Amino acid sequence: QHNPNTRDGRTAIVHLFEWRWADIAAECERFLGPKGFAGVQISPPNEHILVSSPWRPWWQRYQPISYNLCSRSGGENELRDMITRCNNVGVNVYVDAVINHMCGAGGGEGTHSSCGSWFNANNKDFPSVPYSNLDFNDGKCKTGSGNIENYGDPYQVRDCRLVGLLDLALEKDYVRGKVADFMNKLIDMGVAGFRVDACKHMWPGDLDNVYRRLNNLNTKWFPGGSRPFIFQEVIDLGGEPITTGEYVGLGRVTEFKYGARLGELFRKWNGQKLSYTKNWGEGWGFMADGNAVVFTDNHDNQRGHGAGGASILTFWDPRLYKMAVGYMLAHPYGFTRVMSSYSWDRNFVNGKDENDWIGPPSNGDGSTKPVPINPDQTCGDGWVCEHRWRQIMNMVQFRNVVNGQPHANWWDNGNNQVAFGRGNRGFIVFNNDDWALDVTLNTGLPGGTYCDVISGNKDGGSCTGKQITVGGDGRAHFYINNSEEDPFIAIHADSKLHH
Ligand SMILES: [Ca+2]
Ligand SMILES: [Cl-]
Repeated sequence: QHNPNTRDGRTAIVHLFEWRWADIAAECERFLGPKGFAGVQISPPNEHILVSSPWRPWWQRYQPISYNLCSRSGGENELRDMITRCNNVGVNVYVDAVINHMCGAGGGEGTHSSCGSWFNANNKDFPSVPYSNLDFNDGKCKTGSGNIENYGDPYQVRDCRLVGLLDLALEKDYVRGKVADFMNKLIDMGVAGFRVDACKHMWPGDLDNVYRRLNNLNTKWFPGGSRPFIFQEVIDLGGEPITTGEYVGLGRVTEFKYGARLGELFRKWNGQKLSYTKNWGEGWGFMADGNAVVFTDNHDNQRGHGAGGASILTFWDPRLYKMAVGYMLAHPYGFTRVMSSYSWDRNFVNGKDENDWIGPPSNGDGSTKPVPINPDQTCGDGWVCEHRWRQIMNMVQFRNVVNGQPHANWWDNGNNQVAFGRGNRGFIVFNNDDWALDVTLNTGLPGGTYCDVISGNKDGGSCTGKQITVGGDGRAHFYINNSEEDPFIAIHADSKLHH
């Protein structure tokens, strides 16, 4: 279950946070397949509440109502059509699985649900599953409020309510059964794996019992004996009584130290310097490489009040962001996931974004808009589409090209200019200092003229952007002025030219 099940040598996945199924499938066919992406993570596809105050926030999709497959992104039929079209062009589908809980205790009752089901969160009644009062952890929690009040306490964190969300009693064979039927339903459709939401809050005991109930993947696209990929949301930045160690044997875990630490590096906070990152990865106390899923930001912390808070980097800070994501994609550590966000009117009041609840671009009526493609291959309507940025999609290719090659040929100027290679397949160079980068380096690469994929690509027998001359000895001179709008350069075997 640590195996991502990627095909065709592809190596990375995007979180198309909040996209409609119909949009994802189109994007699969037109872009993801062609451009070498290994797969998509999609927002929770189950039925969920519709919050009205505030108006239809992104976070409503993390308050399930039933396991019926109709959500903000689409219906069961759209869903199946997407998996299929994405699969047919080799892009896997990973599902965000919300199973720690149902909706909030004060969810009230009525038919305000993504399917228009009826339900009564006051009596803990969810007829569509069905679930009922006895399927919840109330008796097990001993907090005054019945919410998690202290994270120093490992029992609270599993058995109490996460900020008020009704905590499923996952020791119960009935509940374990229900959840698995859900995940199996998805797997049967051709889903490749899961991002299990909220894992810090469930017992590894209960998790294993579920994971063991899951079928092998659909042999329509996946070899026999393939298992669902599992990666788990656990936040651990040190000092936590709860560590990723407890989950790491059940499947992969999110390494939140990765983005947090990487952010303060390119920001240069607390006298952290890029040069320090030669032993980046396990060296830095990150978990074991084969257990890790790594990313710069996710939907939570890109709103500045999650793991890493202020130090996390987002499309809001393009220049640093591109370098950070490029670094991540070049480095061998972890299994990498690129963010794909939408924007919204940020409103900071005492350093908190009072608008961080805002959902995706959408028609009033709270249904989400499609994703329009601009002719120069970017996205309209408030969809950001970082995954479509030249400096990103090209590093996604870079990672495919160099896949497997060792970290090699490290260099640094003692400060915030560094470079490294991956085998003899690729070399990357960063300049995050306040003066120019100016050196000859052993790239470890075959001699020739390579195209800098950051500033463009190889097209025909020429470079659309910068280009770089590697001597037969593999030495190459780099000049990156700190003025440069993208102060880093990358080249690789597939960006080389004929003799
Ligand atoms: Ca729980
Ligand atoms: Cl995550």
